[PDB]
Amino acid sequence: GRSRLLEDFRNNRYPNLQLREIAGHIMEFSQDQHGSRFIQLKLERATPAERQLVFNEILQAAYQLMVDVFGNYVIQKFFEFGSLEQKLALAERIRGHVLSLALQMYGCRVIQKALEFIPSDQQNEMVRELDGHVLKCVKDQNGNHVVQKCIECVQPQSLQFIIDAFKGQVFALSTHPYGCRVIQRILEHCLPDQTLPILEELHQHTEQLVQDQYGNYVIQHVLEHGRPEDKSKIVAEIRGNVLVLSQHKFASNVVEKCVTHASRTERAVLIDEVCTMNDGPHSALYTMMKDQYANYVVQKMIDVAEPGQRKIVMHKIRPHIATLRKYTYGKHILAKLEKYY
RNA sequence: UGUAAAUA
Repeated sequence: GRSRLLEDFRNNRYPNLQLREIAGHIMEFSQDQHGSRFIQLKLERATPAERQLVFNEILQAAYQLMVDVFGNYVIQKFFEFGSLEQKLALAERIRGHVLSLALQMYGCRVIQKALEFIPSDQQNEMVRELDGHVLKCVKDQNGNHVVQKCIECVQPQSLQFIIDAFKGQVFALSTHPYGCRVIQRILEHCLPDQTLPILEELHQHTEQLVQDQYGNYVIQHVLEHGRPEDKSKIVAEIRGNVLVLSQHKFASNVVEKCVTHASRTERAVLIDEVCTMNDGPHSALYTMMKDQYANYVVQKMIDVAEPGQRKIVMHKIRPHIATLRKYTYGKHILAKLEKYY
């Protein structure tokens, strides 16, 4: 199976092997773990000539290396460190196989690297090959990385077909493990005409989203990167429920982002909500203090409050200081207090 | 003291 040259090479019988010396053997070395490493080592610091010898032997069977556990790296190097004519020629090799490669464990790495390095003409061609399979890729463990890369590298206007697919399914997709990632990429890179319809569906399901294992990240993302108007719509869903949400494993992360990225007014009102609100005998603030998740919200409130309001929070915390020691998470608030005293 | 992505 292995040629004598590859066999002997593996037994380390060529300590000084040069790229030039494996002529006629590139495909086989490429498909071998050490040989492939060999080729990659030798490529970054190889003359364009030596690079072209290697290329002549991988072009025709390029696909075969794209979907091979060791061969895909050799192809990728050509997309990075290759030449503007070698990259184009490999794009040709991918043509008609974009879908199949984007779902492939190894090919999808080649599709990704190619999108970063090819011209927009070749990008827009790769993209269009996913026309009709947007959701299949978004949900696939390889494909969703390719769709993310498209959104990051390709002109937003050529991505309109992905948006079309997401319309009406934003809630479902935001609660999906890969879809929430793709949603986040769309908010970062897409045009208003595209992000707006998607933001409308997010606002419509904020309540459910903030408590969802994956949805909470999409809402956090908006708070961290969104327009003030989108932030405020979200902040308005949290107001009235600060105490409850801050005790939730997922939504508590969102409440924190609210506290952190809300406008001054919105922030003051959120912190005041639990300074003023009672939970039975004592403040909401106090119940939060003892909670495995809420204590983090309390601390974040202490962090970002305006100095005058920090005083208010301190005053509410002060009377419980001794009894805080008895509670597992209360203890952690004590730690935060040292800072401020 | 608390939550999410892929190859030797």
